[PDB]
Amino acid sequence: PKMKTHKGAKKRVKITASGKVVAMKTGKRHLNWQKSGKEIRQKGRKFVLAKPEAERIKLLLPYE
Amino acid sequence: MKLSDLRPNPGANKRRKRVGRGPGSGHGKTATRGHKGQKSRSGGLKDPRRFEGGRSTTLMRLPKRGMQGQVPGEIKRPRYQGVNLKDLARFEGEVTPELLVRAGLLKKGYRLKILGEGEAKPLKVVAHAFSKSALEKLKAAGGEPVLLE
Amino acid sequence: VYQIPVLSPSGRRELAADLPAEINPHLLWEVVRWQLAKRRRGTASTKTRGEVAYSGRKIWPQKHTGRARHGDIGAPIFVGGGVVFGPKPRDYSYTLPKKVRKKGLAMAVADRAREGKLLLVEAFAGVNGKTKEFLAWAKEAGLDGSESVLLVTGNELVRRAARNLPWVVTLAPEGLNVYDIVRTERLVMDLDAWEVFQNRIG
Amino acid sequence: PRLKVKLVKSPIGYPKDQKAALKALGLRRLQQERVLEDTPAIRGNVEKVAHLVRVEVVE
RNA sequence: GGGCCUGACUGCGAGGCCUGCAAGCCGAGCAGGGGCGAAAGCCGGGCCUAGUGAACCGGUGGUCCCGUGUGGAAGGGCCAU
RNA sequence: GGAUGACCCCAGGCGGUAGGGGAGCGUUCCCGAUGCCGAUGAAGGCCGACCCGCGAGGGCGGCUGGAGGUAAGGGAAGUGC
RNA sequence: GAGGGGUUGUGGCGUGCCUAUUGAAGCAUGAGCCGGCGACUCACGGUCGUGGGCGAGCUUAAGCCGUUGAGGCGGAGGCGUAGGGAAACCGAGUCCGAACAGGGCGCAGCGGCCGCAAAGUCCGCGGCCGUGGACCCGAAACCGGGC
RNA sequence: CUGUUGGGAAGCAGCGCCAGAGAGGGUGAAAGCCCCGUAGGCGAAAGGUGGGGGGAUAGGUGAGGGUACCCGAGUACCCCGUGGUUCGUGGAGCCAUGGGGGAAUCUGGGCGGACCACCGCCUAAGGCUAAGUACUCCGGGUGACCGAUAGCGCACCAGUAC
RNA sequence: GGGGGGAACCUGGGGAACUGAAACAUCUCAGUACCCAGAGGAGAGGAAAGAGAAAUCGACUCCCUGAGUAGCGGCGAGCGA
Ligand SMILES: [Mg+2]
Ligand SMILES: [Mg+2]
Ligand SMILES: [Mg+2]
Ligand SMILES: [Mg+2]
Ligand SMILES: [Mg+2]
Ligand SMILES: [Mg+2]
Ligand SMILES: [Mg+2]
Ligand SMILES: [Mg+2]
Ligand SMILES: [Mg+2]
Ligand SMILES: [Mg+2]
Ligand SMILES: [Mg+2]
Ligand SMILES: [Mg+2]
Ligand SMILES: [Mg+2]
Ligand SMILES: [Mg+2]
Ligand SMILES: [Mg+2]
Ligand SMILES: [Mg+2]
Ligand SMILES: [Mg+2]
Ligand SMILES: [Mg+2]
Ligand SMILES: [Mg+2]
Ligand SMILES: [Mg+2]
Ligand SMILES: [Mg+2]
Ligand SMILES: [Mg+2]
Ligand SMILES: [Mg+2]
Ligand SMILES: [Mg+2]
Ligand SMILES: [Mg+2]
Ligand SMILES: [Mg+2]
Ligand SMILES: [Mg+2]
Ligand SMILES: [Mg+2]
Ligand SMILES: [Mg+2]
Ligand SMILES: [Mg+2]
Ligand SMILES: [Mg+2]
Ligand SMILES: [Mg+2]
Ligand SMILES: [Mg+2]
Ligand SMILES: [Mg+2]
Ligand SMILES: [Mg+2]
Ligand SMILES: [Mg+2]
Ligand SMILES: [Mg+2]
Ligand SMILES: [Mg+2]
Ligand SMILES: [Mg+2]
Ligand SMILES: [Mg+2]
Ligand SMILES: [Mg+2]
Ligand SMILES: [Mg+2]
Ligand SMILES: [Mg+2]
Ligand SMILES: [Mg+2]
Ligand SMILES: [Mg+2]
Ligand SMILES: [Mg+2]
Ligand SMILES: [Mg+2]
Ligand SMILES: [Mg+2]
Ligand SMILES: [Mg+2]
Ligand SMILES: [Mg+2]
Ligand SMILES: [Mg+2]
Ligand SMILES: [Mg+2]
Ligand SMILES: [Mg+2]
Ligand SMILES: [Mg+2]
Ligand SMILES: [Mg+2]
Ligand SMILES: [Mg+2]
Ligand SMILES: [Mg+2]
Ligand SMILES: [Mg+2]
Ligand SMILES: [Mg+2]
Ligand SMILES: [Mg+2]
Ligand SMILES: [Mg+2]
Ligand SMILES: [Mg+2]
Ligand SMILES: [Mg+2]
Ligand SMILES: [Mg+2]
Ligand SMILES: [Mg+2]
Ligand SMILES: [Mg+2]
Ligand SMILES: [Mg+2]
Ligand SMILES: [Mg+2]
Ligand SMILES: [Mg+2]
Ligand SMILES: [Mg+2]
Ligand SMILES: [Mg+2]
Ligand SMILES: [Mg+2]
Ligand SMILES: [Mg+2]
Ligand SMILES: [Mg+2]
Ligand SMILES: [Mg+2]
Ligand SMILES: [Mg+2]
Ligand SMILES: [Mg+2]
Ligand SMILES: [Mg+2]
Ligand SMILES: [Mg+2]
Ligand SMILES: [Mg+2]
Ligand SMILES: [Mg+2]
Ligand SMILES: [Mg+2]
Ligand SMILES: [Mg+2]
Ligand SMILES: [Mg+2]
Ligand SMILES: [Mg+2]
Ligand SMILES: [Mg+2]
Ligand SMILES: [Mg+2]
Ligand SMILES: [Mg+2]
Ligand SMILES: [Mg+2]
Ligand SMILES: [Mg+2]
Ligand SMILES: [Mg+2]
Ligand SMILES: [Mg+2]
Ligand SMILES: [Mg+2]
Ligand SMILES: [Mg+2]
Ligand SMILES: [Mg+2]
Ligand SMILES: [Mg+2]
Ligand SMILES: [Mg+2]
Ligand SMILES: [Mg+2]
Ligand SMILES: [Mg+2]
Ligand SMILES: [Mg+2]
Ligand SMILES: [Mg+2]
Ligand SMILES: [Mg+2]
Ligand SMILES: [Mg+2]
Ligand SMILES: [Mg+2]
Ligand SMILES: [Mg+2]
Ligand SMILES: [Mg+2]
Ligand SMILES: [Mg+2]
Ligand SMILES: [Mg+2]
Ligand SMILES: [Mg+2]
Ligand SMILES: [Mg+2]
Ligand SMILES: [Mg+2]
Ligand SMILES: [Mg+2]
Ligand SMILES: [Mg+2]
Ligand SMILES: [Mg+2]
Ligand SMILES: [Mg+2]
Ligand SMILES: [Mg+2]
Ligand SMILES: [Mg+2]
Ligand SMILES: [Mg+2]
Ligand SMILES: [Mg+2]
Ligand SMILES: [Mg+2]
Ligand SMILES: [Mg+2]
Ligand SMILES: [Mg+2]
Ligand SMILES: [Mg+2]
Ligand SMILES: [Mg+2]
Ligand SMILES: [Mg+2]
Ligand SMILES: [Mg+2]
Ligand SMILES: [Mg+2]
Ligand SMILES: [Mg+2]
Ligand SMILES: [Mg+2]
Ligand SMILES: [Mg+2]
Ligand SMILES: [Mg+2]
Ligand SMILES: [Mg+2]
Ligand SMILES: [Mg+2]
Ligand SMILES: [Mg+2]
Ligand SMILES: [Mg+2]
Ligand SMILES: [Mg+2]
Ligand SMILES: [Mg+2]
Ligand SMILES: [Mg+2]
Ligand SMILES: [Mg+2]
Ligand SMILES: [Mg+2]
Ligand SMILES: [Mg+2]
Ligand SMILES: [Mg+2]
Ligand SMILES: [Mg+2]
Ligand SMILES: [Mg+2]
Ligand SMILES: [Mg+2]
Ligand SMILES: [Mg+2]
Ligand SMILES: [Mg+2]
Ligand SMILES: [Mg+2]
Ligand SMILES: [Mg+2]
Ligand SMILES: [Mg+2]
Ligand SMILES: [Mg+2]
Ligand SMILES: [Mg+2]
Ligand SMILES: [Mg+2]
Ligand SMILES: [Mg+2]
Ligand SMILES: [Mg+2]
Ligand SMILES: [Mg+2]
Ligand SMILES: [Mg+2]
Ligand SMILES: [Mg+2]
Ligand SMILES: [Mg+2]
Ligand SMILES: [Mg+2]
Ligand SMILES: [Mg+2]
Ligand SMILES: [Mg+2]
Ligand SMILES: [Mg+2]
Ligand SMILES: [Mg+2]
Ligand SMILES: [Mg+2]
Ligand SMILES: [Mg+2]
Ligand SMILES: [Mg+2]
Ligand SMILES: [Mg+2]
Ligand SMILES: [Mg+2]
Ligand SMILES: [Mg+2]
Ligand SMILES: [Mg+2]
Ligand SMILES: [Mg+2]
Ligand SMILES: [Mg+2]
Ligand SMILES: [Mg+2]
Ligand SMILES: [Mg+2]
Ligand SMILES: [Mg+2]
Ligand SMILES: [Mg+2]
Ligand SMILES: [Mg+2]
Ligand SMILES: [Mg+2]
Ligand SMILES: [Mg+2]
Ligand SMILES: [Mg+2]
Ligand SMILES: [Mg+2]
Ligand SMILES: [Mg+2]
Ligand SMILES: [Mg+2]
Ligand SMILES: [Mg+2]
Ligand SMILES: [Mg+2]
Ligand SMILES: [Mg+2]
Ligand SMILES: [Mg+2]
Ligand SMILES: [Mg+2]
Ligand SMILES: [Mg+2]
Ligand SMILES: [Mg+2]
Ligand SMILES: [Mg+2]
Ligand SMILES: [Mg+2]
Ligand SMILES: [Mg+2]
Ligand SMILES: [Mg+2]
Ligand SMILES: [Mg+2]
Ligand SMILES: [Mg+2]
Ligand SMILES: [Mg+2]
Ligand SMILES: [Mg+2]
Ligand SMILES: [Mg+2]
Ligand SMILES: [Mg+2]
Ligand SMILES: [Mg+2]
Ligand SMILES: [Mg+2]
Ligand SMILES: [Mg+2]
Ligand SMILES: [Mg+2]
Ligand SMILES: [Mg+2]
Ligand SMILES: [Mg+2]
Ligand SMILES: [Mg+2]
Ligand SMILES: [Mg+2]
Ligand SMILES: [Mg+2]
Ligand SMILES: [Mg+2]
Ligand SMILES: [Mg+2]
Ligand SMILES: [Mg+2]
Ligand SMILES: [Mg+2]
Ligand SMILES: [Mg+2]
Ligand SMILES: [Mg+2]
Ligand SMILES: [Mg+2]
Ligand SMILES: [Mg+2]
Ligand SMILES: [Mg+2]
Ligand SMILES: [Mg+2]
Ligand SMILES: [Mg+2]
Ligand SMILES: [Mg+2]
Ligand SMILES: [Mg+2]
Ligand SMILES: [Mg+2]
Ligand SMILES: [Mg+2]
Ligand SMILES: [Mg+2]
Ligand SMILES: [Mg+2]
Ligand SMILES: [Mg+2]
Ligand SMILES: [Mg+2]
Ligand SMILES: [Mg+2]
Ligand SMILES: [Mg+2]
Ligand SMILES: [Mg+2]
Ligand SMILES: [Mg+2]
Ligand SMILES: [Mg+2]
Ligand SMILES: [Mg+2]
Ligand SMILES: [Mg+2]
Ligand SMILES: [Mg+2]
Ligand SMILES: [Mg+2]
Ligand SMILES: [Mg+2]
Ligand SMILES: [Mg+2]
Repeated sequence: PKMKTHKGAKKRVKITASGKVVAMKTGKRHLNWQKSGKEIRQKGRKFVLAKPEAERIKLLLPYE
Repeated sequence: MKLSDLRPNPGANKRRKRVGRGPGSGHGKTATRGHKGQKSRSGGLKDPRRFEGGRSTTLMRLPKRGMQGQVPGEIKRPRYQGVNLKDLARFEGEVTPELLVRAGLLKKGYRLKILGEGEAKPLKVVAHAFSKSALEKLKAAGGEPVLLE
Repeated sequence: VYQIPVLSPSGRRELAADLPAEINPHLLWEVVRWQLAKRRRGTASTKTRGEVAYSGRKIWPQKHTGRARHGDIGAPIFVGGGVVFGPKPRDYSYTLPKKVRKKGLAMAVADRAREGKLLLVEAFAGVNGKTKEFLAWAKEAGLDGSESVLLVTGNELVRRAARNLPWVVTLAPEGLNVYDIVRTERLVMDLDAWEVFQNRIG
Repeated sequence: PRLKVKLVKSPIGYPKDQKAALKALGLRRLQQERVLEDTPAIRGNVEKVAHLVRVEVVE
């Protein structure tokens, strides 16, 4: 049978044009009142996952 | 040329790695598997693309983001695939999404949009949309843009 | 442009023909592999421990008999049990790229051209469906019988005649395939067949 | 494609209308170069002042 | 100790420390509108190093992005919590 | 060096479990084969102090056996205890 | 029949095999001996590498025709040709933002138009991954319908 | 066909012949021409089949005008409990229905993913319907299928002996 | 006229658990195994109170594709039009 796309990944992650894996920053879902705006602000951005982890999530997305 | 003269190139048909066939091969006994544990078992090892020994996985600790959709599923709306002025120099006279579909440039059931990367040709170009840059190069290289619905 | 010799009722003339200049011996191998592979029947079969006719009883208890531990006698470690990775019915066919086989068909014919072993004919004289009748024609045509021949013609009478000599493979032109072109030492064709051949390699 | 136009011969002594065609193309100086479109209008002015002009085709 | 104040900013962030990951940390300078200062400047909480919890699921205030024939709505998304 | 393994010289490396790579031998089958070996003796068996190969192995010869076997070069695996 | 084969008196040296282990001749595991059976495979999908075809294109699936160990047709569809954005949307850009700021993620062959090469894609081959019992043998057990 | 070697020729040698047949198996060893076959042809009084050719029957058939008679009931519909669908209570429609309530006959009713309007699609609560699809006890054809520990459990008096 | 039989195949009526989720309960295995009733050479389905956005299509079955898409999911394992 053909492989199935991992729907947990596809809802958290996007493969870029060269093939980096990019997600949202962790750490601002709650408990934000005493966080400096620089934390709130920098975590509202996207980052590139480290290459080892980046290439496991990519295998979970064989049809993109 | 005879039949017996037919052979492949070198490397065209490599032989396989037969394990478990004895000492002098390199893969005797444990068949390159090491000693004990999972993985060395028939069927062993959880999907190592995903599994991390029980702790919460690198994937699952990342947050979700975006519209996922909901039943009854995705919403049918017009969709556009763009084609550049460079991807038009091969033609003469007119260009329409039908002719662009035969070429292997536009995908069926997609509306046409012209994008501005490349040289503009004096072509009469029927399309569903044009980028501002694609319009300027076109309406200023001798060609006729035909916007349609 | 190779110069193919044409046999005629009105004289050995010649006829310029455009076949591939250089042959790719690996490509002709790739076509022949695929021909000989998609014809494989794929009917080797064995039975798995689950497909074998014994029952699933545990033959003796797990512990305390002093013998080995076993389960059912269908296990492949038993004589008469299942076989582990025995063959099952397989489809060995695969879609060799069209352009590849189209190329191999032109390159295989080209090799015989680049050898003086390709000979085109307009018709076959006193041959109307009898093996003697073809035999005579083959004598007048140089084709004594000291060399294997592919006979490519849409004339069934001609085909019926030669198809039984050990040194002759007969074919309708729609059947032209590189394996048979390689199998044989020479190659004879109709201008009706040459005309078709030109159609297919374009 | 485009048009790389070199003006190599002075308009001096040529008709007033040939002199204005130069000015339409934006060519005002000897050994000056303007890359233009290939509009039949733009081309005709290049074809009118053909004898004073050397033309490369780009794109 | 005092006087005026709210930078316990908003939009970004070169470059680093630390580091298996994910985190954690430090950060010049730019723009918006400011506080204090004659000014040089300083200010994106606290002498520093503990006072904390990924994601999932939901709540609330915005935004007006999607809205299953069409306009709306239901429900989501995004920003903040 | 000569000229792309055309072979010769010179120099240096070559303990090894897990494991990574490389080059080969052998087994059954297919094309090669309407061929070719074969009763003046096939396959298999028993010997061998003989030949080739680093080796796995391949020859050769004598006995047994009495009807099969199968090349160069490729192809596929129920392929080596 | 200047050698070799058999045998072995004496001298010298010498702790079986496999498995498991930091470490076994080990007084740790397995094996009486012999012959035969006995364990890393296949499908589809993936990801690399590699051998070829074509190359901004590559390729068909089911079928239909043909063959009767003959190939062909079929372009539906799939991958590629553009990305950025949750999306609307814009597009060689785009997103955050008040910004023409900063930033994230993106955007450009070799020799004389010929010749070679290449994105890519197709098929073969090989390593490895996913799904399947997935290297083979082995439970104690759970469940169903019967005896 | 003959000669030769041999227990035996189909081997080897000589001179031929057939081929729409040179697939394959036999025959004392290796046979196109010895045998059984093969290529190509022919065949059914009787039973079964007959989806194809023909015939027969059943059957099928208008146009405006008025009338508002009919158009499938414990049904639609709604609320409760569930199942089905990719849909796990979700914004949860659709299809089905165990319980309660309970219509209308085209100006009727159902659907287009809560609901409302608009615009459309369709005519529920009666039934039947080839073909293309599945399977292999059975028969035949073919294997880069097994070759007696293999291949079915059984090549043999095997679902037997025990 | 029924009754009973038939290797698989079919429909309907009932309907598990191991296992997977590296524990487990929703979920998974799976409407699978099995039981029962019935049908045949096939069975089911079938002539729109359909689809669903095409101002469109036109019974049903079956294959390829669409597509591991849309979505479903202790948004876990997975499930999947
Ligand atoms: Mg599956
Ligand atoms: Mg995303
Ligand atoms: Mg959280
Ligand atoms: Mg938030
Ligand atoms: Mg808080
Ligand atoms: Mg703080
Ligand atoms: Mg702050
Ligand atoms: Mg704050
Ligand atoms: Mg911070
Ligand atoms: Mg912000
Ligand atoms: Mg991947
Ligand atoms: Mg993948
Ligand atoms: Mg896809
Ligand atoms: Mg191989
Ligand atoms: Mg292998
Ligand atoms: Mg190897
Ligand atoms: Mg050994
Ligand atoms: Mg070995
Ligand atoms: Mg190795
Ligand atoms: Mg080793
Ligand atoms: Mg090993
Ligand atoms: Mg061992
Ligand atoms: Mg092991
Ligand atoms: Mg290994
Ligand atoms: Mg390996
Ligand atoms: Mg291992
Ligand atoms: Mg391994
Ligand atoms: Mg081990
Ligand atoms: Mg160990
Ligand atoms: Mg270990
Ligand atoms: Mg071990
Ligand atoms: Mg260990
Ligand atoms: Mg271990
Ligand atoms: Mg262990
Ligand atoms: Mg290990
Ligand atoms: Mg492994
Ligand atoms: Mg590992
Ligand atoms: Mg598993
Ligand atoms: Mg396991
Ligand atoms: Mg834990
Ligand atoms: Mg989506
Ligand atoms: Mg079998
Ligand atoms: Mg078996
Ligand atoms: Mg078994
Ligand atoms: Mg089984
Ligand atoms: Mg069983
Ligand atoms: Mg059984
Ligand atoms: Mg039994
Ligand atoms: Mg059993
Ligand atoms: Mg049991
Ligand atoms: Mg049992
Ligand atoms: Mg015991
Ligand atoms: Mg004992
Ligand atoms: Mg025992
Ligand atoms: Mg025993
Ligand atoms: Mg036991
Ligand atoms: Mg057993
Ligand atoms: Mg027994
Ligand atoms: Mg057996
Ligand atoms: Mg087994
Ligand atoms: Mg197995
Ligand atoms: Mg394969
Ligand atoms: Mg023949
Ligand atoms: Mg022949
Ligand atoms: Mg031949
Ligand atoms: Mg032949
Ligand atoms: Mg034939
Ligand atoms: Mg023929
Ligand atoms: Mg033929
Ligand atoms: Mg030849
Ligand atoms: Mg002048
Ligand atoms: Mg003047
Ligand atoms: Mg002058
Ligand atoms: Mg004038
Ligand atoms: Mg104070
Ligand atoms: Mg003030
Ligand atoms: Mg940085
Ligand atoms: Mg880091
Ligand atoms: Mg900290
Ligand atoms: Mg300022
Ligand atoms: Mg200031
Ligand atoms: Mg002041
Ligand atoms: Mg100042
Ligand atoms: Mg600052
Ligand atoms: Mg959870
Ligand atoms: Mg939330
Ligand atoms: Mg939420
Ligand atoms: Mg609100
Ligand atoms: Mg809107
Ligand atoms: Mg709106
Ligand atoms: Mg709407
Ligand atoms: Mg309104
Ligand atoms: Mg909202
Ligand atoms: Mg909400
Ligand atoms: Mg050296
Ligand atoms: Mg040396
Ligand atoms: Mg050394
Ligand atoms: Mg070594
Ligand atoms: Mg060594
Ligand atoms: Mg065989
Ligand atoms: Mg043969
Ligand atoms: Mg002989
Ligand atoms: Mg003899
Ligand atoms: Mg043999
Ligand atoms: Mg021998
Ligand atoms: Mg050696
Ligand atoms: Mg030997
Ligand atoms: Mg002898
Ligand atoms: Mg012998
Ligand atoms: Mg024989
Ligand atoms: Mg042999
Ligand atoms: Mg062989
Ligand atoms: Mg060989
Ligand atoms: Mg294989
Ligand atoms: Mg085996
Ligand atoms: Mg091998
Ligand atoms: Mg061995
Ligand atoms: Mg001696
Ligand atoms: Mg001695
Ligand atoms: Mg003595
Ligand atoms: Mg001694
Ligand atoms: Mg001793
Ligand atoms: Mg001693
Ligand atoms: Mg040993
Ligand atoms: Mg042991
Ligand atoms: Mg141990
Ligand atoms: Mg121990
Ligand atoms: Mg002891
Ligand atoms: Mg002892
Ligand atoms: Mg002990
Ligand atoms: Mg011991
Ligand atoms: Mg132990
Ligand atoms: Mg013992
Ligand atoms: Mg014993
Ligand atoms: Mg014993
Ligand atoms: Mg013994
Ligand atoms: Mg043994
Ligand atoms: Mg393997
Ligand atoms: Mg297998
Ligand atoms: Mg594969
Ligand atoms: Mg693959
Ligand atoms: Mg692969
Ligand atoms: Mg090609
Ligand atoms: Mg094509
Ligand atoms: Mg995107
Ligand atoms: Mg904005
Ligand atoms: Mg910017
Ligand atoms: Mg930018
Ligand atoms: Mg090329
Ligand atoms: Mg390629
Ligand atoms: Mg891998
Ligand atoms: Mg299993
Ligand atoms: Mg399985
Ligand atoms: Mg197992
Ligand atoms: Mg495996
Ligand atoms: Mg249980
Ligand atoms: Mg129990
Ligand atoms: Mg229990
Ligand atoms: Mg019971
Ligand atoms: Mg005699
Ligand atoms: Mg005779
Ligand atoms: Mg003779
Ligand atoms: Mg024949
Ligand atoms: Mg036959
Ligand atoms: Mg024969
Ligand atoms: Mg014969
Ligand atoms: Mg015979
Ligand atoms: Mg005899
Ligand atoms: Mg013979
Ligand atoms: Mg023979
Ligand atoms: Mg014969
Ligand atoms: Mg016949
Ligand atoms: Mg007959
Ligand atoms: Mg007949
Ligand atoms: Mg009729
Ligand atoms: Mg009527
Ligand atoms: Mg009624
Ligand atoms: Mg009711
Ligand atoms: Mg309703
Ligand atoms: Mg209630
Ligand atoms: Mg309800
Ligand atoms: Mg469902
Ligand atoms: Mg459905
Ligand atoms: Mg439900
Ligand atoms: Mg469900
Ligand atoms: Mg629902
Ligand atoms: Mg429901
Ligand atoms: Mg309803
Ligand atoms: Mg009425
Ligand atoms: Mg109405
Ligand atoms: Mg009404
Ligand atoms: Mg309804
Ligand atoms: Mg409704
Ligand atoms: Mg509807
Ligand atoms: Mg609606
Ligand atoms: Mg209406
Ligand atoms: Mg409808
Ligand atoms: Mg009605
Ligand atoms: Mg009805
Ligand atoms: Mg029916
Ligand atoms: Mg039917
Ligand atoms: Mg049969
Ligand atoms: Mg049979
Ligand atoms: Mg055999
Ligand atoms: Mg026996
Ligand atoms: Mg047996
Ligand atoms: Mg025997
Ligand atoms: Mg056997
Ligand atoms: Mg039997
Ligand atoms: Mg039987
Ligand atoms: Mg038996
Ligand atoms: Mg008996
Ligand atoms: Mg009964
Ligand atoms: Mg019955
Ligand atoms: Mg059933
Ligand atoms: Mg049922
Ligand atoms: Mg029960
Ligand atoms: Mg369970
Ligand atoms: Mg359980
Ligand atoms: Mg579990
Ligand atoms: Mg577990
Ligand atoms: Mg447990
Ligand atoms: Mg459970
Ligand atoms: Mg459940
Ligand atoms: Mg299962
Ligand atoms: Mg289920
Ligand atoms: Mg059911
Ligand atoms: Mg049928
Ligand atoms: Mg039927
Ligand atoms: Mg009706
Ligand atoms: Mg009706
Ligand atoms: Mg419908
Ligand atoms: Mg319509
Ligand atoms: Mg209708
Ligand atoms: Mg489908
Ligand atoms: Mg698609
Ligand atoms: Mg689900
Ligand atoms: Mg999720
Ligand atoms: Mg699931
Ligand atoms: Mg399910």
